[PDB]
Amino acid sequence: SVWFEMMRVYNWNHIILLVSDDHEGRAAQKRLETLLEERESKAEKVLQFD
Amino acid sequence: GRDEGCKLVTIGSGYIFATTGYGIALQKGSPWKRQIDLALLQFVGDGEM
Repeated sequence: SVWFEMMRVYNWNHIILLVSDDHEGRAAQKRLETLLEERESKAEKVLQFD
Repeated sequence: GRDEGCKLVTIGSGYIFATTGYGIALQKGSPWKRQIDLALLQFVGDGEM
């Protein structure tokens, strides 16, 4: 969310999600998509692995 | 369509004209744009429009 506020600092829009973890990464991705719904935008590519 | 005696009739049906549409002007950054757009697509999408 603070990083979404960072998207309000530098007015940046193009982000790439990279999460190594799997448990908290799904909730973080859901929160990031919920916050990008306000700008009606999405990330370019989401990534989760082992 | 309510013309008295059907006298005043336009020429054509928007062929050599601008042919624009009407919408809802929201503020630049309003948080209601997605729901209004999906609501208009739902209103057209079922014959309600």
